[PDB]
Amino acid sequence: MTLDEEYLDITFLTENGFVRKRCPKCGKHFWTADPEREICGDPPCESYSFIGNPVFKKPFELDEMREYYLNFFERRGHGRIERYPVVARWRTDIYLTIASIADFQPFVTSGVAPPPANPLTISQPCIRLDDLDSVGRTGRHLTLFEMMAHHAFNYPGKEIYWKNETVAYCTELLNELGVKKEDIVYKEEPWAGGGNAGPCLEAIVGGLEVATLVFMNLEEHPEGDIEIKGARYRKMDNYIVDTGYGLERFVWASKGTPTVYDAIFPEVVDTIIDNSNVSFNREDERVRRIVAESSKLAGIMGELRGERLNQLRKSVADTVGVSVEELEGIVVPLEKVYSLADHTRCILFMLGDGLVPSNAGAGYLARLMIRRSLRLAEELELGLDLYDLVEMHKKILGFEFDVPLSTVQEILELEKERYRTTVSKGTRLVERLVERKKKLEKDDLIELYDSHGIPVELAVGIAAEKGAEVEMPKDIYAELAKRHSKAEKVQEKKITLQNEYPATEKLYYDDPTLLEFEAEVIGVEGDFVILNRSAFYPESGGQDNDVGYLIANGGKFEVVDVLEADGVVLHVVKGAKPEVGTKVKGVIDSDVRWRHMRHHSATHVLLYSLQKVLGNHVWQAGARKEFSKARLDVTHFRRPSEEEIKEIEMLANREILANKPIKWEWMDRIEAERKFGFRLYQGGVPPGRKIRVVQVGDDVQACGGTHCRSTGEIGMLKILKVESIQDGVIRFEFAAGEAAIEAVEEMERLLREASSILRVEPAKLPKTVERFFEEWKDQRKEIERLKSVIADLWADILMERAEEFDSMKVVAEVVDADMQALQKLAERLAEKGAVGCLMAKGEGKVFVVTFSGQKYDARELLREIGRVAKGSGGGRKDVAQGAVQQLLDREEMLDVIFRFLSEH
Amino acid sequence: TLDEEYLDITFLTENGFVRKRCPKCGKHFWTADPEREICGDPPCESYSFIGNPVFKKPFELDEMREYYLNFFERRGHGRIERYPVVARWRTDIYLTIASIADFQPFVTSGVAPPPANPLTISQPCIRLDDLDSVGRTGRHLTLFEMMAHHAFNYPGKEIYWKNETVAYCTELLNELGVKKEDIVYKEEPWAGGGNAGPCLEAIVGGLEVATLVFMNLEEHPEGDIEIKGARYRKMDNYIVDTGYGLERFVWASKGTPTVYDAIFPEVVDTIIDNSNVSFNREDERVRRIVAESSKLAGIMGELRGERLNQLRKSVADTVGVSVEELEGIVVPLEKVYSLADHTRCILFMLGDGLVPSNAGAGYLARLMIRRSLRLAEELELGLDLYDLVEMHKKILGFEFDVPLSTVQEILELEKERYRTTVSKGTRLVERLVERKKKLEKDDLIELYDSHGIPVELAVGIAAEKGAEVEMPKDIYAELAKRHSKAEKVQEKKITLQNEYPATEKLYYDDPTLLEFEAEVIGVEGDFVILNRSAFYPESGGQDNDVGYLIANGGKFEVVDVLEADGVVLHVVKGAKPEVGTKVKGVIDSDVRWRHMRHHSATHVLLYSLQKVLGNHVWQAGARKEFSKARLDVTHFRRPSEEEIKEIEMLANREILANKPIKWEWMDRIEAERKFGFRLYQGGVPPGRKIRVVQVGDDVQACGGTHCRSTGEIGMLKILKVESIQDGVIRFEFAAGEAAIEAVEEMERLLREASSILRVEPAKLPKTVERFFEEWKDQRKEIERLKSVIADLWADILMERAEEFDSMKVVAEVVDADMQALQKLAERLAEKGAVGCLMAKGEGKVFVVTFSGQKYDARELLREIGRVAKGSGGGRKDVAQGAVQQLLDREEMLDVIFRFLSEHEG
RNA sequence: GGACUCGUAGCUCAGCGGGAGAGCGCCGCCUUUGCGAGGCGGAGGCCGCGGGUUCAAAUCCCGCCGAGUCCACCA
Ligand SMILES: C[C@H](N)C(=O)NS(=O)(=O)OC[C@H]1O[C@@H](n2cnc3c(N)ncnc32)[C@H](O)[C@@H]1O
Ligand SMILES: C[C@H](N)C(=O)NS(=O)(=O)OC[C@H]1O[C@@H](n2cnc3c(N)ncnc32)[C@H](O)[C@@H]1O
Ligand SMILES: [Zn+2]
Ligand SMILES: [Zn+2]
Repeated sequence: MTLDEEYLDITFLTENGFVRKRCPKCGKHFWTADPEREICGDPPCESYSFIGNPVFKKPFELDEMREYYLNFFERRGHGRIERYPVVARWRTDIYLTIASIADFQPFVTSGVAPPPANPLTISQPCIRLDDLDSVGRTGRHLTLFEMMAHHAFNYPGKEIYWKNETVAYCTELLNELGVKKEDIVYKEEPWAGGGNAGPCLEAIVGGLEVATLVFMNLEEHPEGDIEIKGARYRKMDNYIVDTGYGLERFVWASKGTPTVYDAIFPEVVDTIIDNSNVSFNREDERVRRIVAESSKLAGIMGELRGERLNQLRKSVADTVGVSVEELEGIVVPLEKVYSLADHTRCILFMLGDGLVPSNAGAGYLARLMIRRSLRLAEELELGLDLYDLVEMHKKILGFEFDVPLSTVQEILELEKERYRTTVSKGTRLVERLVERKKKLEKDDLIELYDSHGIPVELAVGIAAEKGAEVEMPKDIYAELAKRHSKAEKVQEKKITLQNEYPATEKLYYDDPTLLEFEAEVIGVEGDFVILNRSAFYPESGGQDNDVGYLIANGGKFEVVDVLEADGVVLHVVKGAKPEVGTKVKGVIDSDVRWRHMRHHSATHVLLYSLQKVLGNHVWQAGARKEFSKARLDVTHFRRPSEEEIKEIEMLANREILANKPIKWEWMDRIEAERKFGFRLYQGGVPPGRKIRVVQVGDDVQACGGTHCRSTGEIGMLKILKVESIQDGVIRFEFAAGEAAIEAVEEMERLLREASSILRVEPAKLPKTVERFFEEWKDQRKEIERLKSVIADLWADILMERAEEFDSMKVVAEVVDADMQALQKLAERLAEKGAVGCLMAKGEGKVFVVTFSGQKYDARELLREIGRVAKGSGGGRKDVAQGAVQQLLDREEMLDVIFRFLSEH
Repeated sequence: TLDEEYLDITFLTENGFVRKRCPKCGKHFWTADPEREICGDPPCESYSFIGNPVFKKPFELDEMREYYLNFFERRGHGRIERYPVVARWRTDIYLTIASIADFQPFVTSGVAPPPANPLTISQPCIRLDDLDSVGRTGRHLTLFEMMAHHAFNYPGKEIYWKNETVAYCTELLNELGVKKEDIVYKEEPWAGGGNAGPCLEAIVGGLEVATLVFMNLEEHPEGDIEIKGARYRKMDNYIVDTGYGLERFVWASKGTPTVYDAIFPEVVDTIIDNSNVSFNREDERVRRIVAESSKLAGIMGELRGERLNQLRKSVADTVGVSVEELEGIVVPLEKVYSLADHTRCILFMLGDGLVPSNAGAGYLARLMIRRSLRLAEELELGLDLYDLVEMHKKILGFEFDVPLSTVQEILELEKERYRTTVSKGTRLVERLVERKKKLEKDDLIELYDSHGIPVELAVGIAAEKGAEVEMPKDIYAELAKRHSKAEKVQEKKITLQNEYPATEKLYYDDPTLLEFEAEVIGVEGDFVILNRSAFYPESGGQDNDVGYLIANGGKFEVVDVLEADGVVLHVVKGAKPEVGTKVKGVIDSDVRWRHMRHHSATHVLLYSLQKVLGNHVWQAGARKEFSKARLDVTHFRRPSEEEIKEIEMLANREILANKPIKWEWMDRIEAERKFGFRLYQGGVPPGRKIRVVQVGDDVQACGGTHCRSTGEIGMLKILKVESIQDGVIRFEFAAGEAAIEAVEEMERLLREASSILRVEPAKLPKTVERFFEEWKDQRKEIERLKSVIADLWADILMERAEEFDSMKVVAEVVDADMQALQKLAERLAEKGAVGCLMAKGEGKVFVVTFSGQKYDARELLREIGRVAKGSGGGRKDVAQGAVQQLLDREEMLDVIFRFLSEHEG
């Protein structure tokens, strides 16, 4: 917490004219070089002053400021570094880059690995979605921003510089930028994040935290000597300089514009206004006067949300002279504009550095920013697509990205399809639930977006439409991002049985061809046999495991599976059990190990191919080879066409044909990252100061395991099945070598045994199959017509076989048929104005049917017929249906008809 | 003319020989005496040595060779071990007919030096040309070993000529037992294999034991001299040809009745003991009857006619046996001798890799199996052909490249393949006896020709069914030879318009680099020629090395690439740079590589097929079309699916082993001695130096582009396996990106078919069978329903039919297709209805007339066919046809009435 | 290498331009005293695949596929 030394160990502040004092309400001590005046810099006590009168000696641009800051610290002794990707590929804890120091943790910060240079300087772009809700409302917060920084890594006894010389330099740069030493305030505070924390002081000028100098010394650990934000941090041996400068906030104070958005990307802001439904004009002088007051005091109203927000809103509106209900004709719509302008910029870096939208993982955070951005464009009714804004952001910044704008658009265009589609099914669920619930808690909105893909802002309108009362908390959206910001530990069942053995050697790194080894054993517990010097290949992924037997003088021992725990090897044995301390020699099954090598080599080739064919946005989620199968999972927005499938398999095997060398050797992480890039961690992140580098062609990956010497040892890659497991990811199924031939052979056998039962040539199978099929449809459609015609004719043959009575053809026959026939017949007889009835000797009781196209009632007829043959039924005027217990002869059929037909 | 060369022999004159003219055959010869022979006497001589061995001691097959072989080996000759009986090294002949044929024609034309000089070898030879004699003459064989010794002489220096040749011969004769005066030397012209020359037939004991040729002639289209139809020219290269009948040498030493009884007595004994033969070999009669029959055998061969019965009576009465009885021993023996000899020939054919076929080289082997089987039937042999062949492998004691287990499986196939054919054939003949009720030659020639049924069988069956027969014995080969046609006569290649000397291509030692740097030499039409190149001319559909040919001015391109000997051809469709400015050229990389992959993979598959199946498989053909390829090998039956599978397995095992593929120019003599005759599966390349290619293990003479290693060829996939002809099998395949695209193409056809029936690609067949079964049912149910429609329709019209003499007639225009009309009428006819029906169609109206009574319907069709101008016909009950003018019921009934009026009284 | 013949019910095949049939085999009922046959009845067909001719194709022509045979420096 508080240690007197760090506060007074500074030989610069105190000895260059700096004093500090604490105010009652804030309670925090701030170093001011102006003893005459006292300010603070936090929301409850400060307002921005520099608007109109730029504190700096000159307005600067965002790209001219990078160099001015970077070139400055370049000639002080610091080395220059290039920006890291906004996605955390190098670490396992988080998805996105939180800080500039987040680039170096936990490997350089825990001293395990060296730094690229010491000291270093950088303009690292970060995405902080914790401050998401505060974006647009305060005018000083951004989702994506370049955090200028300059670090210095110091180990027990050595350092380039410490807090004194730099704050000095920090103060100097400002003095070289047109800022007098007294206008600067250093508010003392702690700063945490990424597992590393430490005491700091935040540089405040014009009432704006433009910089932040963190002096971190504590590493996160369950011991938790200190307690910070509920997290447990603990002191480490080495200490490190961690500084953070906001490029975004520096240009703002140079140009002296209302908000940070008008300072950085004015083109976008001005463009959004002109092509959205916002009423007011931004050029008009009347509006400009409003904006000046609206922006100069925006710092506090951002942290305020409720009726207390109106307590400041009411006060701020009157000074201008215009009502509170009219001020919100600008401040409320501008928020929607400022946010969309900023969020779009964040879309650039997210998608530009290889993020693919999904329902989970790092793709969720990508999707989230697009989803919300799409919503804001419907509240502004923008005539532009979201891509059109990105187009400006790219050219305004002048950055070069791994993922091209061609890829960016196809994603943004596919998402609006999915967004608008996932909305239609949602509203009915919303409008139904708001009537049962009648209220909306914090959890209801979070449940809405994650489960049903419905934005928060959309839910509030439908809530207001139907009377429900809704409670939107502060950081409502930041809660969404944070809850999906943790890269899950992918924790699987771990067994660490105490063997009291902390040592273990591995032998298959140098040469995978070496299939047999020689060493002593100490294995004692379980079914597992632990050997000090073993060349077996264990894995917790179920498979990719070597297999073999062991013979000594006592007998033979067979090992089916091989596992690993705490860096120590395990060998399962079913059969006899070896004696501890035996000089043994192990043998690997040649085929199984050879197969992994052939297959594993193929996997690294395929990943290269997918990247080369589709785009640079391809990264890998998982990999597993089943018995006679194998799979690879990559990031992609849509299911690949069969045109692309062919291109993939072509390229992968074109690499085989080249037979390129497959080198493996250990490299230093910093030396490795510098040489290739963060593509090196596609299959995971290996620890240690030195890692194992694998190269299969132009593909370079940290893949400790078995491989071939050349790409031609693989054989051929044939994709078996391609499907989409989830939005954003697609699963491939492939096989090479022996499994390639078998797969291909099986496809022949199907093609051969299918074309041979149609007596056609396999090359003509597609065209001949449709021919057989189209005929099968037509001849089926034909059959039901012939059956109709049989009834069409059987009717015509019964009108002739009918005697006439009162100018009406009455027919009465006994025919052999089923019930439907009698109905399908009588309906056609009554369509030709005929009257009478029919009977069928069906199994059981005699089925009867009557009919009449004339005015005579059919059911009435059946009643009379019924009491002669003992039975009854029902029906309508045109046809009738029934069943009796005895058949009736034709002559006795006629007289009943003639009797019935006469009376009416 | 020819006398000048026979008379030059100083040896004959110097060593007491003399040239006489025998007054019987009108030909000259030599003899070492005037008066000891007191012969020859009219017309020719018989055997004398039967009962009287000419040699000092009886020899054997093995004993004879080593004596003969050592004889020349110690006298300076070079011993080269025998060639296979199959013509592998030659494209002209099918099997080795003479010992000299092992060196024709490249060695015999001076292009290549002989293995050594001089030479000597007991070489196996097959002559199915002279079979008809074999079995009767008692001196002929289908297969025999021809011991020889050859000298090869160039202009200026020789090893030895005709004088020394005869001298070396007489010595071997005299050192063996026969006196110099018993030996006779007859002058006969000789030709064969493309090389001809004057010759001396050596006759001792009344038998031709040796023959030697002095090749001064070789075949040419413009030859001045003429022998056996073909033309020969004078050689500037003279070769000494000799040939000693090993089997005949052994025979004379044993003094046995027949050569058959000397070479393989055991084989002959096995047959006779288990046959239906009417006698016992041990009796005095048969020993005596045969001993004299064998003496007069040599005449009954070269002279066949009606006087054979007179000579038969001569030997019969001289041995005093009834003429029918002599046949009772002679005729069954001939079959036994032939079969015993045939089986011996069989052995070497399969053993050296001849796979029985219905055509080509393989048919030679089949034919021999056929004849062997026919004889076994007449003898009612209790053993299979394999048993007899098995003996020869032991008796002759030779080692073959082809295993004997393979041989039996080939015999069991060919035996069953015959018994299947004769059954199919016999049943056909019977069916003629009930249809033709007679047999004639036009049939009989066709029965044998296109069904393999021997002339005798048909007559035998016809007599078992008592059918008229005639057997044209001498009209057998005429119609088989009568009708012909050939399109072109000239040489294979288009002769070039202009010539330029000494071309060369460096791409042999450099397939790895495409581009070159050379200069222009000459230009002609669309094609051009340069100094040196890396372009490899295509043979067949593909194998083309395609490339863009730039200049100092502009860029040009080559479409196809061909070759003229001594000049590379580059086919272009466009402009042409003149000789003035020399140019450079480029080659397409992707196109080149695909062929190099196919080339190497072609060798690889052949290597696989041998290992998987057997040594009996040889490449009989190979070529490729882009995205495809083919390779033909000799195998008796289309492989089982497992065999094809493992072949594909083994092939892909070899692509991963990554065996280096070396390649180097070698001379002929050293090339074939080190490897084996597998070298000439690719072809027979003319020239002194030969480009050989070592692909992993297998080595061939390939002048085509190749790969550095078997890893560059990529995956190999057999596309299709069809049996071209029984005994020859073709394999279709592809490797590299061509294999990728072919499997991808194969995958599409399956995927596509499934997306038509909306099913899993795995269930496609079992779902198709379902649809097919239903399709057959629904097609069948429509037939039943349609019959009811007609059955119902027929009754409808009978009710409203006009009555004409108690005959109800119907004439209406109905709405139904052609098949309904026809089905309708045949129902109306069955119920005695008369008239016609019509229906609107497609630029036509179908008309059907019908009659259940005496009136003829096909006549009615024309009577209504005059009215509306429509043709057609059919049976008497119904008639089908079309018309261009529809007729109203009245118009029709006006005709029906008119027709009916014609045919009553 | 050059030709010839044949693809039709499970099998052997006839029909060879206008109704797809016979023999044997298969399912059933009838007669028998002559155990196995006889009598009567029925199911079982892309008439090899694909184009051309004709009003009409199992049928005539062309091509492919498959099953066969002879001849042969003639081919
Ligand atoms: C240096 C330390 N690792 C750190 O990250 N400090 S910080 O969290 O305060 O951020 C560093 C600098 O970036 C800027 N910054 C921080 N959060 C920001 C946000 N949500 N939007 C825009 N800029 C921000 C501030 O100017 C700040 O001084
Ligand atoms: C070698 C010479 N070019 C040549 O062909 N000579 S020849 O045709 O006359 O036959 C060579 C020798 O082999 C033997 N021979 C030839 N034809 C034979 C046959 N059909 N059966 C057995 N022996 C034969 C004869 O003894 C003959 O002298
Ligand atoms: Zn891997
Ligand atoms: Zn070759």
